[PDB]
Amino acid sequence: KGEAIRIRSILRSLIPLGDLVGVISIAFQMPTIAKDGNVVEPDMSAGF
Amino acid sequence: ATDMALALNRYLCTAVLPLLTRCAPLFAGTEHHASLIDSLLHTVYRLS
Amino acid sequence: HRTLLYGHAILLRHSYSGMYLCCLSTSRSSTDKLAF
Repeated sequence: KGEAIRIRSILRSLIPLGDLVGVISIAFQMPTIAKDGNVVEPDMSAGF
Repeated sequence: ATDMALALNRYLCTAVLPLLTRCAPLFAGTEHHASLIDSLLHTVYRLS
Repeated sequence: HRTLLYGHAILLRHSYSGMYLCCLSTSRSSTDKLAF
């Protein structure tokens, strides 16, 4: 169907593949434990 | 027990693994890419 | 030999060249992300 192909072409023009690849390549920050047994928790309500 | 770990497990098991399962036939020839595929298998097994 | 009516599709032919106006789908990539 030509309309579906047109929509997919429009979406591909809007969003390049490289941008998606880069955003997928971006990683998070792992929570870690201190001396004390208390794991420090990066705020999930914030951050990536 | 960290919430981010649960979110990451959710993300992986909802998006990454289904995609790699649907793209399974494309995994036919990977001879000169052995190091990455061995790593993938071992990481999947550890996650399991 | 028919009169134009709004909402129709037109075929523009260049008088000198004899070719037809079209969208190239290949862009200069000049300042517009989606331009053709």
